[PDB]
Amino acid sequence: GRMHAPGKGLSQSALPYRRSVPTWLKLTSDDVKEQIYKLAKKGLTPSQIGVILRDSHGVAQVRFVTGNKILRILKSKGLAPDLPEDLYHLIKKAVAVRKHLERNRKDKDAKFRLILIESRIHRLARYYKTKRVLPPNWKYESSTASALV
Amino acid sequence: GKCRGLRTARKLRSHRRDHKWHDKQYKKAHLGTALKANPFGGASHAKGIVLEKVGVEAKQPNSAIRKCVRVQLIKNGKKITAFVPNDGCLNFIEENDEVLVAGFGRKGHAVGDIPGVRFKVVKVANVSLLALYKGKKERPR
Amino acid sequence: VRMNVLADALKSINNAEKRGKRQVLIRPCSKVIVRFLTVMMKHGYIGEFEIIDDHRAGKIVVNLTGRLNKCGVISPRFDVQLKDLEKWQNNLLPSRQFGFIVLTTSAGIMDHEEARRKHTGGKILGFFF
RNA sequence: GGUGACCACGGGUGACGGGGAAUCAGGGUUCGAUUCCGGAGAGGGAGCCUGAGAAACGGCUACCACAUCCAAGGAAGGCAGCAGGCGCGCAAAUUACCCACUCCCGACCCGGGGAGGUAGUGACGAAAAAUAACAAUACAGGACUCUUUCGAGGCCCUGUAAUUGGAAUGAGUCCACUUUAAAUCCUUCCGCGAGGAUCCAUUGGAGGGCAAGUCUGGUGCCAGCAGCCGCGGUAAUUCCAGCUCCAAUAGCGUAUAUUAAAGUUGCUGCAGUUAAAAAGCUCGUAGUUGGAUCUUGGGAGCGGGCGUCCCCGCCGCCUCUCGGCGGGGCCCGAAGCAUUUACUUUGAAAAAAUUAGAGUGUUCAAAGCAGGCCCGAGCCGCCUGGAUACCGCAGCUAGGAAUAAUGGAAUAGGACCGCGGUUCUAUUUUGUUGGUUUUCGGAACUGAGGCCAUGAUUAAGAGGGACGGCCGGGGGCAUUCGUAUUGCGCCGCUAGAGGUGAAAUUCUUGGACCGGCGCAAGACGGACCAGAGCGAAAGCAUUUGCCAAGAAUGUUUUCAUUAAUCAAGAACGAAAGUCGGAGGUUCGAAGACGAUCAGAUACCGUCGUAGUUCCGACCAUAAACGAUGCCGACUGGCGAUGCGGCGGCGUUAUUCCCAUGACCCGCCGGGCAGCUUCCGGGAAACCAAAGUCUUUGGGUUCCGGGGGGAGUAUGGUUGCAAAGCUGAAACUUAAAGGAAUUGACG
RNA sequence: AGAAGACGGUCGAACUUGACUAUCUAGAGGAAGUAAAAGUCGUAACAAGGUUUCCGUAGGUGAACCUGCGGAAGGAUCAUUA
Ligand SMILES: [Mg+2]
Ligand SMILES: [Mg+2]
Ligand SMILES: [Mg+2]
Ligand SMILES: [Mg+2]
Ligand SMILES: [Mg+2]
Ligand SMILES: [Mg+2]
Ligand SMILES: [Mg+2]
Ligand SMILES: [Mg+2]
Ligand SMILES: [Mg+2]
Ligand SMILES: [Mg+2]
Ligand SMILES: [Mg+2]
Ligand SMILES: [Mg+2]
Ligand SMILES: [Mg+2]
Ligand SMILES: [Mg+2]
Ligand SMILES: [Mg+2]
Ligand SMILES: [Mg+2]
Ligand SMILES: [Mg+2]
Ligand SMILES: [Mg+2]
Ligand SMILES: [Mg+2]
Ligand SMILES: [Mg+2]
Ligand SMILES: [Mg+2]
Ligand SMILES: [Mg+2]
Ligand SMILES: [Mg+2]
Ligand SMILES: [Mg+2]
Ligand SMILES: [Mg+2]
Ligand SMILES: [Mg+2]
Repeated sequence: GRMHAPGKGLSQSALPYRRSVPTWLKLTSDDVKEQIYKLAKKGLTPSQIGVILRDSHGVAQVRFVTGNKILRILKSKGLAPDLPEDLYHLIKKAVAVRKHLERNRKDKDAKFRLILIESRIHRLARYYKTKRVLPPNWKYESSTASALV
Repeated sequence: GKCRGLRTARKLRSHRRDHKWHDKQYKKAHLGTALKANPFGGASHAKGIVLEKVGVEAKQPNSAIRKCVRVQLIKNGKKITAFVPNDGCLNFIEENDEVLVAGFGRKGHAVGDIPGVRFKVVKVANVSLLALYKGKKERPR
Repeated sequence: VRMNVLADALKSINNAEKRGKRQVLIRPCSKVIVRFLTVMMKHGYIGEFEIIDDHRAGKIVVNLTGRLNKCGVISPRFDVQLKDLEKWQNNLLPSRQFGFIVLTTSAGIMDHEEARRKHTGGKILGFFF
């Protein structure tokens, strides 16, 4: 029921049986990989691309259209970010909590939401150390964090 | 609930270990105290010298005087009251006479009335009250 | 969380047959589920179950009959060494006259009778009777 | 440098280690100084000779620790060999006889052996097993038969007696023999050896638990009884006695250690609303625990019940680069090796005794391991044993691959004489030995090609992460307002008012109280306000701004096992409390008076300090309470509501519609809640959950084991201190307690 | 060959003084508990226990105790009638 909160909710995405492309679609495995390509270039996260591609554009799921999933398309060409998008969203968040804690030293609430956030960082980190996308050294540091965003 | 897992043989052993210093019947037996405290140094009976005869007043609901002996044990020099069982037997025992005192059956509890008397006399000058109060063996002289 | 997908399922197919429910679905599904349910099919303990193939995990839908008093699951799969098999089937089944400890040996998943014919031990899963 | 909470290191032991023991439905629990194995020490240590072999104690050297004789110069001491004594002690044998058995040392058939055997002592303990039987009477009865019954025939019986009666035997004693070494003991037997008054069964009980007398004497809350429940105060089923009976009974009692009993230590397998009990809350390292997902259907046959349905050997792969059972095969020899285990099954190895248990007239049995036989002994000798199973874990071997981990290709690599460049270096070969250079064989390195359907399982009604529109007394920081409140300023009028089961201290014509208008300071945010809202729990409400943060829903957004709970370790934690500081609106411990009361150092009054108010540090606890751990699964209804979404049928409005927005009617997710019920629970109260529990185990955290003593003492630690945290025992104690019932008194 | 002897060194009992820890105890006088169970002074609690009760904290008091503040209902109200 979530990692760090009471709320035991469920709201998630859900795909069909069918996987084969849905025939509206023109494009083809190339023209999608041409487009993911240009969006990442412009500066968007692997999530954020998947977004643009569905609402405005056409692709239910990149994964089905092309062979592989978005990250692999960026990574095998070298547009992938330094660290995982998923993580620096937490780091960027932490640094934001840090900031106003450093002006407002009363906020007891912010002093989970930091501690929790710190803990959801470390936790993440130490698979990225076993799945080896991060080198076995990198570590948080409060000071060096603000830079890392 | 319980830990239930499969490489949990210790969390279990070590659980069922300490949750015996909350048993009462083992903390007598395995701690130390008992051997240290009971004048009967872990020993079934013990010999001691009758230093005086003392009547004890029984616990309220039953009025009566119980007829016991202050003993001093040889091995310790630890003192004692021992209720001399069966009628008119205090009459036998004189001062300074060597008695073999055994327990009461409650092992530490005082028995029934006789408030705070764990021990009962058996022998007297190598005789045995059972023989005297039956009139089989007489008093030695 | 979902640790053991039997206990999950078997609770919900004991726990229907009490209510007299005609049939039930079991949410997570597995190979081990199928393979241990097909054992229950032979001695009659259930009827024909029809596994849905949601693309991910699986669902099953079990035709029940009246016949299952209880099925349960021994949760850690202790390793049963054939000499113990008796001592278990003493204290885990209502009689020596029926009752089936499903377990999982060298030669597949099967009841205790079939591990005894082949003379193998292995890991206890559960029991229905 | 090495070890450590997978708990070291430190301390303790009523600890020489195993082999086993008694207990025991299965699982354990304690004991194993105990004859078998293994270790150690000869008062204690150290060092020593000597010795293959010893740091040897029936050697010695001191010392220490012990102790003997003395001619006072000196000398000799080691039972934890056997006997014995002393002391200790609840608690344990004879200065016995002997090498005859089994064995050992010697130069050895020949001596010696307190190793050892044999006696004695010996309710440590185990086996067997007398303490009478039987006929006829006398009777005392009761199933056939006979009798309406009373009676009788009697095959049946059984009670007591007469013992009426002889028969039978042993306990003893003791001729004799065996035994043995000589005995003894046992086995053999001559001879004597049973009418109870003997050849004499006792220990506890006789209310219940618990089998057995409101039989009879005596005492009279004494004596006394009673493991617990209890009895005893003038008829005691309870004390002391008498008679009768019961249990076991040659044994039987109490002393306590310990096991079942204990579903009261709970792995199997306890408990946590109230009974003893879930941390205040949360984070979190070790530990434990962790979704799904990967060779199959099928084939070929033999065998049970034209085909169908049970039942078996087969389709571990690779190698052949390796053996060989001038070119060979054939396949075993080697290894890729079982990815790397976990798991399972088969071997082998497991000292005997013990154990389980084959075999066996020990007269049976504990035992013993022999015995059996063949034999009239002429056989001058045959025949068989001394079975077997278990023997944890680890270790070794071999099958299997059910499940659990674990592994392999992704900034490219396996193979494919695929090809070469560079280098290396082995060795066959040039009738031999050297030199040079080759060919080739094997490494190492590395240019450049071919092929490889060439590599990513999926996304969890798991999680993590993005975005969307709301949401909310969530948190901070600013800002704004409201009243009342007391304070004061002024003005008006006037004498009482506050307080009260009644009154006074009190406030007051020095004009209080009241009325009006003004300012003041600080408080707190009324109604709206709810089984309404949010947060973690403390939690959280005047307007507006800003600052982060969050649930939920929505989502053919991305990541892809990342997760749950968690010793250890952290964050926060009313009030009260404490140091600093700011402030003093009321209320108000403390404190002062008035009453009330037998008194009130209490309540009820009138004052009022700390504090309640702020900002800064600490403290770290509640009935911190839903007296309900957290995650996860499943099982019924029915109503409501907060949020989000979705759909529809409404309309008020709102405009020409719209968009809305406001109502209505549905559905959906997740929230706070309600009722109802023979799910099912539940000692009960009760509980959609406290349900899924003898039909016992989804994961995991904490924690209780009669009540007090006691949350005490002591120790440690934190704190400025209150105190916080950790946290015993002796002793005492039989219930304390919980749920419901009648009572009965408020 | 070779004794008595002597210089050195090594294991080292032993002895002397410190340290630690273990265990065990002597103690003027002080304060609890329990016994236990029938003394005095009250009467705190259970009935609306005469003042709903209880927790924590604080302060007080001859004694139960009392009073603040914040709690609790384990209440003496599952409601207060838009
Ligand atoms: Mg967590
Ligand atoms: Mg000792
Ligand atoms: Mg000695
Ligand atoms: Mg020695
Ligand atoms: Mg020596
Ligand atoms: Mg000696
Ligand atoms: Mg003895
Ligand atoms: Mg001997
Ligand atoms: Mg015996
Ligand atoms: Mg006799
Ligand atoms: Mg009785
Ligand atoms: Mg026991
Ligand atoms: Mg049992
Ligand atoms: Mg219990
Ligand atoms: Mg709680
Ligand atoms: Mg308001
Ligand atoms: Mg902790
Ligand atoms: Mg506070
Ligand atoms: Mg304060
Ligand atoms: Mg201050
Ligand atoms: Mg007052
Ligand atoms: Mg507490
Ligand atoms: Mg419960
Ligand atoms: Mg259970
Ligand atoms: Mg207790
Ligand atoms: Mg209570």
